[PDB]
Amino acid sequence: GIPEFKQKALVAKVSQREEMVKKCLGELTEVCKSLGKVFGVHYFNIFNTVTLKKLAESLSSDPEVLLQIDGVTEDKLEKYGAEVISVLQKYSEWTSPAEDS
Repeated sequence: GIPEFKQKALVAKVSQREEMVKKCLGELTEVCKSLGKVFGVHYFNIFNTVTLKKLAESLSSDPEVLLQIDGVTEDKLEKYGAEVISVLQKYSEWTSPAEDS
């Protein structure tokens, strides 16, 4: 009934997100490695190249969204999700407008 338009805090469109998704690729790398040394598995064992880019290109920390990722499964989102998403939560705040707390 009462839709919201004109956003809240306008600022850039196709520029800040590009640099945000890239950072996700790096940050996720760390968490991934840390997860391997603990789960007795290799870095690549956590997420594949296609996965790392996915979590970034989207920049959204979601369980269902990250599940549809290439290579990611219910076991990866339930085990690593708690970690990988821990680093993606930040993007969820950067992707959406406004920033209150």
